[PDB]
Amino acid sequence: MFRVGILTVSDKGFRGERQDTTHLAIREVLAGGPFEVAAYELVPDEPPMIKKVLRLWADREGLDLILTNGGTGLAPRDRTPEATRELLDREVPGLAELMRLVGLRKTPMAALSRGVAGVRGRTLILNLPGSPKGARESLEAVLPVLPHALSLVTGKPWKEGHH
Amino acid sequence: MFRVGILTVSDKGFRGERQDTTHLAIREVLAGGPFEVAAYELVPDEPPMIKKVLRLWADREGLDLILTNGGTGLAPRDRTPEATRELLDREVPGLAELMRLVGLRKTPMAALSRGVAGVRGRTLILNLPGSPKGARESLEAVLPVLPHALSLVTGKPWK
Amino acid sequence: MFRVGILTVSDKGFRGERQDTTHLAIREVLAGGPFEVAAYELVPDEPPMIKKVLRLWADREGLDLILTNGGTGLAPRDRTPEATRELLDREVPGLAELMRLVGLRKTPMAALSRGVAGVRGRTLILNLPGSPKGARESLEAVLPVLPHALSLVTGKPWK
Repeated sequence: MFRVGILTVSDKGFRGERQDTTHLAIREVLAGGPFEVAAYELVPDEPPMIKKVLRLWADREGLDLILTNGGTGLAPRDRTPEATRELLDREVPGLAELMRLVGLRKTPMAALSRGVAGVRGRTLILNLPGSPKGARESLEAVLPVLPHALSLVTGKPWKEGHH
Repeated sequence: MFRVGILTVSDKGFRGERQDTTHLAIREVLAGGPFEVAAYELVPDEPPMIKKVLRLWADREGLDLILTNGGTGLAPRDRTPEATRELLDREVPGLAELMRLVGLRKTPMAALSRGVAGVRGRTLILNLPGSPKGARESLEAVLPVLPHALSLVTGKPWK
Repeated sequence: MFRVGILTVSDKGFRGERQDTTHLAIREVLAGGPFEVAAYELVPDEPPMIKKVLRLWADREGLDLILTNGGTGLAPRDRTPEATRELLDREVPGLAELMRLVGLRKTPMAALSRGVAGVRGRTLILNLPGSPKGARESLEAVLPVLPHALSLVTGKPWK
């Protein structure tokens, strides 16, 4: 059982009424697995602010997994990967590759995500794309090895079954 | 559409030891697509010369896409990736992975290409392998998402 | 005929808790190929000790290929990638990708290996995962292009 934080990165999340549907898509993928969503926040497309939350969640809250979504595109404003890399002690390129659906012949556009994956302290951090469909496919691609990955990073155990 | 620059990097080709037929393969791949070759150049495996052309096409000419080919192997002098990375604002690893044909059941020689992919200003730059065959397969691998990637980097639309 | 060094990185094996059977799997994969294992070493998950052997084999022994196994995972003690990367003149990301078995329909546990691949001087170095299964499967993935890669890196010819 691993504590997960979902961070939705966009300035559009501070412009009034809209339901964060990507957040919901992510929860669905995790449903049933050794995961418990212990945090959820919206943050602007401002590296300083993204880093403050990631820093807080890893260093103080001690979350096991942080799934950010959005800001990984080719647009000059998408700087989630850069902001994240600067906070990582080491990266896990294999997970970044899985999120791009490399060699799966599933969704070609998924290859454009610059999202990174890495560890800070005892917290695994993955940058998922910003659309509901994108975040969903990228997370489902890593799901099979996510519990094993988290057990190594966090040193915490997990049970193979329904939760 | 998008203006493209093709930069062939080869010591042998530059010194006239052999002819460049790779650009010919690249042109065919682009034919029929929202691309138009605005420039072509041949330089040796020398970072200083590779960069001069990259800066020129991106900063002066403002080309939308730069496709280099060659100098991405494991040979000591193959230094196109290093030269290119020095000029990029940010990289797009997904495209570099596509050019290495990652995922094929049969381990490809393409995996030996150290080519990178990235953005400088509003120009997308891709390092394709130097062989005609290699450059073709690598370019075809990215073609499906090339137009969209370019629209995102340049801001220009296509049809 | 390329000279190979096998470096096993394992706290347990170094402590003598359980013997190294991974080198056996590696040797079997290379059997029948233009390879001769000239050196074997066993060290714990300690960067200084890992670097010491890598420098000795690349700089003093002149080995052509170094295959390390172990210490590439996500556990806090796994630092083979860091220790290795810092000694490389250049990286060959395509080989690191092949070792992660990227592209399998079923997400592989190999995706959790942070092992790198690169060149130091005229020596090609690859970080394989630590289990017999892990090292075996990752090495089989790169085997098809290994002789070619070494010929380019070492300058030594190969049919």
